[PDB]
Amino acid sequence: GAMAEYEIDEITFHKRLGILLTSWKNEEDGKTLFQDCDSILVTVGAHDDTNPYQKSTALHTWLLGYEFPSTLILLEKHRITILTSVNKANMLTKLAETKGAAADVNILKRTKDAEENKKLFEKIIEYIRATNKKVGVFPKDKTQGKFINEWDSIFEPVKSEFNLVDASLGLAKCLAIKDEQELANIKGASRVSVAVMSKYFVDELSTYIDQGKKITHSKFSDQMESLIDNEAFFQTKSLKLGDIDLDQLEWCYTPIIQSGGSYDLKPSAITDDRNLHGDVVLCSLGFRYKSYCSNVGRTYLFDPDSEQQKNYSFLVALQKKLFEYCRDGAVIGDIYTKILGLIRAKRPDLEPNFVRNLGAGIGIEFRESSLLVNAKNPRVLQAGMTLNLSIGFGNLINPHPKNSQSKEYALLLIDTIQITRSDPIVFTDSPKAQGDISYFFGED
Repeated sequence: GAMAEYEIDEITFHKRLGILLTSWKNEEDGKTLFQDCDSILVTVGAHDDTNPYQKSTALHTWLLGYEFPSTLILLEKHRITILTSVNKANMLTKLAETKGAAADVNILKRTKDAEENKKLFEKIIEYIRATNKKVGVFPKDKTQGKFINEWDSIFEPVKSEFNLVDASLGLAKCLAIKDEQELANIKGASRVSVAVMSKYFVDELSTYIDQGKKITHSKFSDQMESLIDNEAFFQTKSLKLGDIDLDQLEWCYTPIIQSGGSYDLKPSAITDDRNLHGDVVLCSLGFRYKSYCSNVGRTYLFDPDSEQQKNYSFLVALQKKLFEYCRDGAVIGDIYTKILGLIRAKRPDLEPNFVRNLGAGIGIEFRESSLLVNAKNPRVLQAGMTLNLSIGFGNLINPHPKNSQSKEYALLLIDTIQITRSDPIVFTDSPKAQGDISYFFGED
């Protein structure tokens, strides 16, 4: 029931494994990003739809094309060992004698005998001892279950024999540069996001406000989210989505909706239970296509006043300059500082209101934290990277409000972009001029 077809792509597995190995075997990277490990240990437990974003599961998606629950990988420079169930293992078997192999492929099959299975785990420990005993791990990852429990039973008592180190960033560097298929996936996701936004959301939003509909943000948000189960919606032709495999579509997160003078410009914002107010309305939404993430976010103004329109137009102008700065060879922290600098030159008054970062990288993971766009990031943008770019202003105080009105507002723009050898590609682009996103009572 709902049994899928899996095409394990042996070519892409070795291409990508080799990218990883080349960097690990680089003296610099090996010392810096991989912290001088001789092995990388990666485990994935039972499926947990509670954290969809992990280095561990991203590794799976990147190497194998899919997440394999309850499996263990031990990467070595000369060999990759994957320990899984017989049925999963048989799928991976084709990786083991490809002519274009990047490494030895060592597949260990879990059976139905506890003791044998234990012997398999014990092999892993033995491989590690034969090394410098520095083991690369992804420390922020968390997993759980039966498989994991067995592994712990075996590893934890012998674990002090080893030196566990963070090789997180060596993977990050690999994942950061997207190939042609990956970019395609992210563009697809982006296309769905912006279509839902431009078409479903703005429609709902505008009629609600118009028709004085009393709806909570959470209600509305949940309404949006439930849209995914309505495939009729995605076949709407005006949505030029005809080429999207709807069965490979998911939400990145629960859409964030905000109004009525209470805002949170962090992607971790949870949509409250307060009623939608027709003043300044923020929306963030993103889809995940074939396991690649996207994000879009927009501001809508209802009967905005002059200073509100001015601030919103300045944000648009700022984001434009942001795109322009996002080019191959640019230092990330310079980009932030240059934007801050534009504020101080033209709208210094706005500086206390300015976001502390401008988002981060995006791909398999919703957030590639190595590519956090803040002042301190010394990393350099390269062609083929993808960014989930966020820019905005918070706690903007309304000067003169009659008391049927919100004291404060915020402004936000998010788009997903690809770094090129020139100007970036803004996959999630849509008209965002004040006139596009402004509504005036009486239908103006």
